[PDB]
Amino acid sequence: DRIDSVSQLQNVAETTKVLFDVSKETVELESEAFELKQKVELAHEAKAVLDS
Amino acid sequence: VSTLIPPKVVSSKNIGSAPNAKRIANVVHFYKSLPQGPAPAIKANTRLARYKAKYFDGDNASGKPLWHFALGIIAFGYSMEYYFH
Amino acid sequence: LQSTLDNIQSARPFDELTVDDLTKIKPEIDAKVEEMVKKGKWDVPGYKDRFGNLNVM
Repeated sequence: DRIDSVSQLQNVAETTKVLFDVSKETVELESEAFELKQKVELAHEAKAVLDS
Repeated sequence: VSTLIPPKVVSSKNIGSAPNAKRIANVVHFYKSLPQGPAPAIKANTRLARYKAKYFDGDNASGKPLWHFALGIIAFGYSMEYYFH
Repeated sequence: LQSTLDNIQSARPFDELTVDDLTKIKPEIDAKVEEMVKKGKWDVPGYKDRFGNLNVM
């Protein structure tokens, strides 16, 4: 039974490193379009005033 | 708030689980155990070694030794009950 | 643990193991018998479950 328990995570821990790696960027890489959000909302009011 | 990391924390987790207590038990129970009936000491040589190999071994384990004991009394007819009380 | 499996498959003295060898393999087996007598736990349970008492009729 302990053969299976050890073999459950024989391949997991090293494959979780790239998992832990990429998950960090994919979470904390949302700032570039956050600034684009600032200019996208800047565009809407620019359209809004001229439409007004 | 961030990426949690409980995939790799068994280096200190493999001590408190119940199977680990059995794990450290039976592995010690295995290494020194004799492989294939080695060191059985089948050649018994102590005083009446011949008796140790015919009936005293236990393969027969029957009434022959008491039959031998009874015959010894029969052979002692003129030593205990005759010529004496 | 794989070596343990290879260890157990060809090292099974289920018919020729020595209890004194069990004393050698674990001093606890030796240790647990002395204080058993001194403390007064003369009766030993846990036998009739596996082997019957083998009472004559």
